[PDB]
Amino acid sequence: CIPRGGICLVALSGCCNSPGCIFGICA
Repeated sequence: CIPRGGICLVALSGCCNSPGCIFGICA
């Protein structure tokens, strides 16, 4: 669980809510 702009596709796989996950930021 993390907010928007906290990496989710570059290192992580998922966040807290509405996370598109891009390169270098979660959503």
